Amino acid sequence: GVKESDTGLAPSHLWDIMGDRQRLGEEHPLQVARCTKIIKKYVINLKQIAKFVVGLGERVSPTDIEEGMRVGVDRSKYNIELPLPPRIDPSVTMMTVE
Amino acid sequence: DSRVKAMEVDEKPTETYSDVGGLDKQIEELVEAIVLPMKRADKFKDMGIRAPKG
Repeated sequence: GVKESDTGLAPSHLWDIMGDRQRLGEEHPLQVARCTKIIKKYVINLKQIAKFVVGLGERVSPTDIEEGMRVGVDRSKYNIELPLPPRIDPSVTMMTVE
Repeated sequence: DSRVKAMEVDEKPTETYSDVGGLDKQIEELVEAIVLPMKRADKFKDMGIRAPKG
C-alpha cells in the first residue's frame, strides 16, 4: 500500500497548536463571488448564478471594491469580508512563465 | 454587465488634433460626422435632415 504517508512531517506538530483555533473560525469559508455592478452598497453575482446585494465589512475601504473584481463574502448572510484579487481565468498564463 | 461598465469612459488624455501632422481635411469630415450633430441639433431639425449614424 501507500502505508499512511501524508505530507507535513516533523514541524507540523507545532502548527497543530496554532491551526486548530483558526480552523474552527469562519475566517474560512468565504464563498468566492464576483461584483457585476457598483451602485453608488454593492451588487455581487455568485458563480452559481443567484444575485445578491451585499455591503461593507469590518473595516474595508470603499476604494477596494472595484468593477469585475472577485470578493469573498460571509458564508451565511452574505456580506463582503475580504476582497480578493481579480479574475480566475489566469492559470493557463502562469505556467507559460519560465 | 461587468465588461460594459469597464468599457465606460476613464478620461483618456487628448493628444490634440493640431499635433497630428498633416491630414487637415480628415479632421473636418470627422468633426462633421460625429461632433457637430450633437451640439448644433437645432440646425439639423430646422433643415429636416437626419444625423449620420456613423
